[PDB]
Amino acid sequence: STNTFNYATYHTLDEIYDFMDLLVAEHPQLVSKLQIGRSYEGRPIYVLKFSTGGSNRPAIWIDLGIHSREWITQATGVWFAKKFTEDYGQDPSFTAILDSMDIFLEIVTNPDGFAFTHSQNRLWRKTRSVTSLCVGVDANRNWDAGFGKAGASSSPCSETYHGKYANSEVEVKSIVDFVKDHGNFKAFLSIHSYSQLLLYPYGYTTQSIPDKTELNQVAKSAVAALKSLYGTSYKYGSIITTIYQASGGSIDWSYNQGIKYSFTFELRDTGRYGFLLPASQIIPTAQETWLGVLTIMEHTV
Amino acid sequence: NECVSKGFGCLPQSDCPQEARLSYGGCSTVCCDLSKLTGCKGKGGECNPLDRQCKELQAESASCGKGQKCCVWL
Ligand SMILES: [Zn+2]
Ligand SMILES: [Zn+2]
Ligand SMILES: [Zn+2]
Ligand SMILES: [Zn+2]
Ligand SMILES: [Zn+2]
Repeated sequence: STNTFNYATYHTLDEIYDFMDLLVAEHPQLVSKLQIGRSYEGRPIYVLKFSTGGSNRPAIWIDLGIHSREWITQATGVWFAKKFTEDYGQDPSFTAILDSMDIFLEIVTNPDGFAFTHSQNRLWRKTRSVTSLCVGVDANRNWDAGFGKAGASSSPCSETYHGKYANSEVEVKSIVDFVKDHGNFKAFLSIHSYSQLLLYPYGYTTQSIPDKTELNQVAKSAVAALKSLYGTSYKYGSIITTIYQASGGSIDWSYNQGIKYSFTFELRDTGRYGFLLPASQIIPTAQETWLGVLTIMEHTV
Repeated sequence: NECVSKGFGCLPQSDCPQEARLSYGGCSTVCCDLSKLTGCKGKGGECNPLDRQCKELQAESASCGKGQKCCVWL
């Protein structure tokens, strides 16, 4: 069962996919598995829908693992999935969120990259699309928000290569199609590592978002909640002022679609282990991150 | 696989010096002790021109050579 699942270790793609099926079988009234597309290498791309029913309920999107080497994110995604089924009906705040809203969780946004980090190259970031003798596109430079503009690379061998055209990567197009066709997402949370940051748009431009004051206040509150558990210190701000200019990015696109509560998390740590975060930090990271995510969801509702 | 389960990771032979290679199985490249890696790529960075706005790993920028610095993309 998902009660006996080992949440304190890193898993393979197949193990995560089997976990999805088990979670759905155990909680068929709460969670369902959607295929949003098929990866470059022919793998199903799966999103879990958490819902108590209703019609056109305002939705929260959460993507993890768009950058394959960021293993803490997929691991946190698995923990989140279980947490949603555990706390629904218990935690009054979370129960209220799921009674009024749907959550869509994509644990492994870049499945080809994930498999590749396990079997060939632990530090692989990009998708695995080919054409070139260089491989893959930065799926967080492929979105239709400043696509191809400053903040990405035009070189196919680059780690921030934007790709041939916006949404060229099926891993991105699949989300875009799903979210646009749904038509009522109110939050969009992209989960990355590392650096311990909570970021709002924009990456692609120095222009401040219309909702800067509100999203900045939400970020401050979420960061305080995260810190309360184990004392983990996060900074916050716009992507461009906090890390670097970045174009064709997920939350820049989602915000431009009218999805107001659009944030990118950068999880543990601050550089000691970097992407190679020890498995012993999976649970504490996921726990504290959940407090931050719940704070954002509460403000959305 | 054994490599990952023992706490390590697969890397291309060209990214894992002999001294950091491990005998553990499952990689179609080689199992690597990533704790023994030095330089930009080894720490998850990418060499970029100096004028590229990035989060620099200053300790590894010298490995990138003239006109380049080590950036880590998050
Ligand atoms: Zn598989
Ligand atoms: Zn249950
Ligand atoms: Zn609030
Ligand atoms: Zn394996
Ligand atoms: Zn990332």
